[PDB]
Amino acid sequence: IVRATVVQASTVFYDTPATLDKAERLLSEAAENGSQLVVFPEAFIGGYPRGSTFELAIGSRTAKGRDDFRKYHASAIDVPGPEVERLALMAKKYKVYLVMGVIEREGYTLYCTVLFFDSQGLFLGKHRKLMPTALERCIWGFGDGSTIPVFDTPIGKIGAAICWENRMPSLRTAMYAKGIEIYCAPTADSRETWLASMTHIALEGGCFVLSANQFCRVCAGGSSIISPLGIVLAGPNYRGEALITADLDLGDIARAKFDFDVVGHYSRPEVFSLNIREHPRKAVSFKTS
Amino acid sequence: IVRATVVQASTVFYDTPATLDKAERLLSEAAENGSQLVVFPEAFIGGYPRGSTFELAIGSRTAKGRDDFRKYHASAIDVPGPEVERLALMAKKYKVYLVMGVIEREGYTLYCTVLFFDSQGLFLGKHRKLMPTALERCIWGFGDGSTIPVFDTPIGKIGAAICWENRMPSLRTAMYAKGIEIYCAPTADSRETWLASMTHIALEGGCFVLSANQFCRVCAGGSSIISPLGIVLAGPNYRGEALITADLDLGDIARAKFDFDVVGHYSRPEVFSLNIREHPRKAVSFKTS
Amino acid sequence: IVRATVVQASTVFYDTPATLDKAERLLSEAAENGSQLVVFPEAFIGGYPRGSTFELAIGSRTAKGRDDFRKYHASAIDVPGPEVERLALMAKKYKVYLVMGVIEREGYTLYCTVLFFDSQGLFLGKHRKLMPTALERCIWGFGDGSTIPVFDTPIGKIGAAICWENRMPSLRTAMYAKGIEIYCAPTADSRETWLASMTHIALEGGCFVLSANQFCRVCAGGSSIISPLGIVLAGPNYRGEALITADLDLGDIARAKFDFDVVGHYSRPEVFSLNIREHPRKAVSFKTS
Amino acid sequence: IVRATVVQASTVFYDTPATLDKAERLLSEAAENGSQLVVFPEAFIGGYPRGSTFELAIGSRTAKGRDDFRKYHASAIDVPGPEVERLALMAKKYKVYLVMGVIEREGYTLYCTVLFFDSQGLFLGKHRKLMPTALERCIWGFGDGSTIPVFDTPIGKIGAAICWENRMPSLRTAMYAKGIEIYCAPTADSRETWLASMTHIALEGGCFVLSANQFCRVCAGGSSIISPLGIVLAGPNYRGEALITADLDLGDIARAKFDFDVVGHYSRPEVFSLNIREHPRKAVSFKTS
Amino acid sequence: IVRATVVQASTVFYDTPATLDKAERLLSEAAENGSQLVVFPEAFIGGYPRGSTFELAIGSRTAKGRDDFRKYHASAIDVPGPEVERLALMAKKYKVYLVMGVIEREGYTLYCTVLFFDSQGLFLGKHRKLMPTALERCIWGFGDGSTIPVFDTPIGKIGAAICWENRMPSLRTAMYAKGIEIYCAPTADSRETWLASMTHIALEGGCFVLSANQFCRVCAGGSSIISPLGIVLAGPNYRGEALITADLDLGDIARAKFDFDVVGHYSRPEVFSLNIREHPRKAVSFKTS
Amino acid sequence: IVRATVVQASTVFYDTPATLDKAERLLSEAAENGSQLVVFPEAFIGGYPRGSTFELAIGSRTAKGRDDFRKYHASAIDVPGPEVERLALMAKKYKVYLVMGVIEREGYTLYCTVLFFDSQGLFLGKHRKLMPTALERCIWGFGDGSTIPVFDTPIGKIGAAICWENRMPSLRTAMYAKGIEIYCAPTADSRETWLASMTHIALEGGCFVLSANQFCRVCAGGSSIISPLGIVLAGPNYRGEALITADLDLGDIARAKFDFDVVGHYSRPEVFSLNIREHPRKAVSFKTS
Repeated sequence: IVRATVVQASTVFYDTPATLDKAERLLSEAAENGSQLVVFPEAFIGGYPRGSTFELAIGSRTAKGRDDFRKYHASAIDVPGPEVERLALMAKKYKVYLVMGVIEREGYTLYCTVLFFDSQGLFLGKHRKLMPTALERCIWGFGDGSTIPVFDTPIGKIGAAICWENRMPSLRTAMYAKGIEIYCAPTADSRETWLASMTHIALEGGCFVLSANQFCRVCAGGSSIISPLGIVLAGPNYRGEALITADLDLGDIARAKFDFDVVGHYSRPEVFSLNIREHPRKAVSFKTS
Repeated sequence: IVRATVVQASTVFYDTPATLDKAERLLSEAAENGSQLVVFPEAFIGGYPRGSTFELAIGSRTAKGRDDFRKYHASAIDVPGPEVERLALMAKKYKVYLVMGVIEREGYTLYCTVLFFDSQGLFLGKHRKLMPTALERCIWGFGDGSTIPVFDTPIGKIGAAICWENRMPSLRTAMYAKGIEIYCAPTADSRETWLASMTHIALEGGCFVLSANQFCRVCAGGSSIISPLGIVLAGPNYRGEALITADLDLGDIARAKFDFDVVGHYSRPEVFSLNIREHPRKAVSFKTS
Repeated sequence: IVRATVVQASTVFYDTPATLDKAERLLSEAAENGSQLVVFPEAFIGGYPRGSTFELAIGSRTAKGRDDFRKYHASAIDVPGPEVERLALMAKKYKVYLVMGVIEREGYTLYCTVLFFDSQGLFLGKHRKLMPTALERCIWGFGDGSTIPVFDTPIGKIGAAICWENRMPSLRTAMYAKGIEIYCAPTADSRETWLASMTHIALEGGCFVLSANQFCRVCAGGSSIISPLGIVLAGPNYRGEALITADLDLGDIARAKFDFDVVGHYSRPEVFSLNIREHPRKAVSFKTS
Repeated sequence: IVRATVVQASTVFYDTPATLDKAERLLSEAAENGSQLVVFPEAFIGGYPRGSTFELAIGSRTAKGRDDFRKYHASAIDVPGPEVERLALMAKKYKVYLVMGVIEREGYTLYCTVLFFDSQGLFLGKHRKLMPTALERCIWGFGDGSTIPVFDTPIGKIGAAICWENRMPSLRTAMYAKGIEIYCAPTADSRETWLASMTHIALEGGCFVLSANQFCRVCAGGSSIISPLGIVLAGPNYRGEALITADLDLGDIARAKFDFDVVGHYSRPEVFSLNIREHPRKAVSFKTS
Repeated sequence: IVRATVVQASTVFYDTPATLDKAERLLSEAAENGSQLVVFPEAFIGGYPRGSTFELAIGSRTAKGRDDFRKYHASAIDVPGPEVERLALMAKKYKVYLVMGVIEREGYTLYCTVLFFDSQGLFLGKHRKLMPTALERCIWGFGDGSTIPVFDTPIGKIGAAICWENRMPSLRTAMYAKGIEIYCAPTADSRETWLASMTHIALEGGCFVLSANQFCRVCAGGSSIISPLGIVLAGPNYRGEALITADLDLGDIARAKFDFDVVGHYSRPEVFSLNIREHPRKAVSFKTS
Repeated sequence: IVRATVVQASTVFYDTPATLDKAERLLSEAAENGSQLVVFPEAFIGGYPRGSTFELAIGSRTAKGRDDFRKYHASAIDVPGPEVERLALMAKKYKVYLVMGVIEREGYTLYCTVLFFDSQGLFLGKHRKLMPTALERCIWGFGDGSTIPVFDTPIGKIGAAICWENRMPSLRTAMYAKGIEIYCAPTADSRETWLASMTHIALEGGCFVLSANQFCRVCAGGSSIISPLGIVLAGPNYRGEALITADLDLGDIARAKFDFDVVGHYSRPEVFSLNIREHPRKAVSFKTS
């Protein structure tokens, strides 16, 4: 039996070493009640530009989109670097597992990735975003196949997905085949749609769906946590920003997969068959001796 | 622009020529307000045995399960036969499209299939059930791959699925690749779970999800109809049995697939790939000359 | 020795059977002076929405973007269909080679492709666009690798590329390895940049670069034709819309590849090496017997 | 923000310790206005024999080509030696970065290389020429793969290329993958061709293209400097020989890679892939103990 | 014991189907005295442009070099094609082994290759030239490593080399390690130098050196044949053009390798060691499925 | 410009302090005409036993081979000792460079080495023979790899080789990689073969080949000197024994390496590669402290 928390705070959107101590004080306030797993929302460190359009008509490209883009580009981080060593030292002080939604750069690009940290201050890996949704295609980049993680821990197996990757059927049945039972999912929207779209994943899976959204000033996001029977433990807190905690019974999965049981004993292999091509493909590959 | 109805009535569960005139009077009452498409619930003609256990412990097989099974077996139909000619003559009198959830027999077996009829009294085809859920495995049979239909009509393309086939990800992304925009789904359960599980399909698709459940005496089923933006047109009528009608705007799909757009321009073919084996496999195959 | 023409006219942007007779009267006026190859601009049949933004902020998705998208979606064509049979019958009447920049649909998507037709009314093939540039990612789709053509004719080998595919180095050195010497390139921009960017391709290649742009009311596009020595035959006509013709000496290529000579005898294979993966990848693949 | 200069002077073509004080007085005159980076043309120290043919018919080899070749061979330098110590002491006196186009010897051969020097009088490295163009194959040699530099400085990353290496697509997309943003390119030709061929590199890249050519008596070379938006800062000075200066805004690159963005987020790795073999290969390799 | 012939005739240098019947009448006149192996000189089919300079100063590139190059380019062949089928049918009529020095094209390039044919009309392979000498670098191309042949026959093992590949030490000790005992060597020069340079190869080897040169009007070439003891069988015929024949004793090799014996029992492997990298490297490599 | 001499005299074959004053009087007669470099033949001091067989059948070993071997063994020298101090004092009297072909002993063995002396009476080094030819294997020994010299002088770089080491290709391309331009080569044979075998080395190299042979009573050896263009300066003097002199133009090498140019810019490093293992290996190695 473990217990996990989600947060709902917002970033200051500029001056990225100043939005890193908010993470420290929230991590300490989430530490003082004996928690074990902390989930941060989407695009927490880099900042999520809401409402801005960058003045892109069809290819007009006015002068006041370029300066806006460089002011947004100068406030991103890069891995591994000085901004992940401090997070490793943050999670190294005591025992907690840490996920974090950051925005990284790689040679004048922007990838909306997510990070993973264990209780011993190691760096497990990262999961980039597969495809940005509608207008984020203009400013962000596409992830490859060699990124989808397993990340087995002594409290279970944890995975992640971002805003509208949870609507694909093929990515979810590729997560289910690796054995996910704690399924984190940050996002950046706030509708009645989202709770009804997460109840289906919590029923189709068997995993404790653990979402997180931010609250700024208005797009009042509501985070929650859902049992694998369809029972909301902690409700959709639209009432300001706060901390949300609940406990997780890991024996409520083998009693929940008695009815449905995806990629085992349903999902007839005699008619359906899937295959995922997972290659680290890169454009230019130097080879020396 | 079309308009479609669902019904919520129950069968008398025995004496199957007597439960066929209820269908006639409901079809006439659904005709008198200018409807165009009528959907009947799961296992309407054959009857759905609720609560019965047939006394199956592990293989004890007491004497009062066999007589119960033969009394249930003697009240099923077979296609094509005298019970589908009357339904073709029923839909042939005026202009309406007809789906129907029956229970067929094929050599001392039971298949929980669904039927399709056009406005001219023809027999389009049928869709058997892929896999029964938990206890229906004891009494019913498994469907093959060569059954999933397209069934293009001059009002659109209509498909179907049964109780817990709507939770598979692979079957839904096999329905989406054929171009479904009117997605009927009968069922035999009544929870808060079911409305939240259909909102996800109506959002992931772009299809007018049109469910149907029965009401008997208690398992008060609630049928509805959901827009492809996540807007319930007619609510979950738990208040007795009645008729439910709404209209369908077919221009609300090309404006709804601007955001998400499954198996087109999402669903990266460079990493994921699916293939469905659709063969008519049978055990014994006689060949003559 | 052949001679080829480019056009500079614009479409009426709506009611796509009405913009198809402008093509007929321009094709006849380009026929009456003994031409042999006619090139039409980018997005001629489907229409190129200039200046419109569809109101996409970050994911706000107001109501007046959806109706704008469906009014744009209802004015596209699909191949093969009734709109390419008329173009085949158009090019079948007399002897001319025909390229054409259309916009096709494939299941509520939009691909900005280009077509090819011979002198006998056959359908050679098509070349979809690899990646749309900045804001066209929101509304259009991505092409695959199994599309890049050779299309050998008895007047030479002709290829094509679209607006900002001509800036990639890898795609141009994949075109050069197949033996292109007549290199059509429609576009949708009008700067001093574009003439200086085509002179480099005409020098790096050895191919008669033959561009085409449209003129509407203002984005006064200028089409031209460039010798493989860097000598502009017909200038950048910014003076309204008109027809532009010149003749092509096919013996001015073997005398032009005496100096530079790309993928032969330059481009050291002992240090550089390229490989193109050209597979027809699709998401769902039905297989029967 | 840095500022850089190019020169346009010519050598005296013989007596190579006498053409080294012209470099001193030009370096001092370029020092007195607060410059930071000085670029010298192609083959400045060794001399570039223009118009001479050496009497090579097909292999006739008359007597008056051998004495001409030895008089040209006796006026070359060798690295490291007494001619680079004086250049290091020249750049060591004050703070300036120095590139220089020399001609080196290595055992009765001639390599047309280029040199690099920092502000502290160190020797960073050198970049030999990959392949000479047409007639220089008779007298010069070929470079290997283990020579292409990165050379990161505290004012950016600087690279180089020579006369007709800038027309290869593979070498430029091998320079782009290492992160070049100041792209020096000496040459030895003077056409209208060259400005139109450098505008394409400045647009395809994002780098401040900084060319240099010489002026002797006539082949009036014209050097320039081009912004990464396609805006010529200092024009093609055909009016005698002079000094040319401009300033460089390093924030005009992250605002310029918002549209195109080569080897990031364009250049689809799922279809194209490149690999460069970078080995120091030599004919005879002695090994001892 | 075999017997072999060399020829000394010249080509008409233009109209390449007319210089192919001279080969027929010489092949018949060499057939009528019971010969078994016929060797033709360097660049026999394509023609060897002697004395022409193409007006290449340093990169001036006057107009009367381009037309000269295209008139030379239009008189070359390509393998496999219609010009090697006739040579296979020529050698297929009776029993003779055939080598032939042609000039091939491969996409506006020129490779000075050599061909091989057996007694049954098959096509064994080809040997391109490794590096052209001084001025032929301007017009011809470089061969790769995956071309050096063995070509075992029932009369021995035959190899080949071209004009100044016979002066390299590494290529000859790569030929010796494969077991060459009949070593053909066409050329295009006529000095006292050449006989003294072939006596050394015939002594260092053990192979019957069998050279061939052409005679036109003056560069009076002289072909010969040398025993592996240093004994000229047929002298350097400077007296016009004619046929030259001699017989070959294959037992004069195992009695000749009693003294010297290269890559066996000399050539100390404890101090010297060689390795040849033999890879088929090409610039662009398409891969499909 | 230097000038060098070779001698052609013979030894008295016994009583080795008596054959050392012949060297003195020949060195003085070669001094009196202003020479600068004197070359002595193979096995001058120790004596070269011609025609003797030592009665070695297969291993019969008669008594009159042992006394013949000890009478030959008692007339050899050892380095460094009393016989090289007198030669150093001989070359120390005036300015001349001295090479000398001696026979040394090392613990009842015989090595056919060659010596080197400068103008100041120093001892530069020695070059033992790699492998004796046919019958000299019975009486002489094998040299190792750590012996091949460079020996740079202020008149150039001088090297050496002995009788049939000049036929190996690997040893000559190991001499060429160190920069030899004066290539001494004593021998002990007299054929027409030898002049034709040295013309190839003088052409393949660029070095003034300077051979020397002895004349006794008949094996009339003929020494010569060959320009690096293939022009014999002083002919093959078969007319008794005498002194042979000529002058050497060191500017006739950089004009001679314009055509061919071995281990530079020919000898493709991308396909061929050589490596020489140069270790001082000895059987028993005492180590103390």
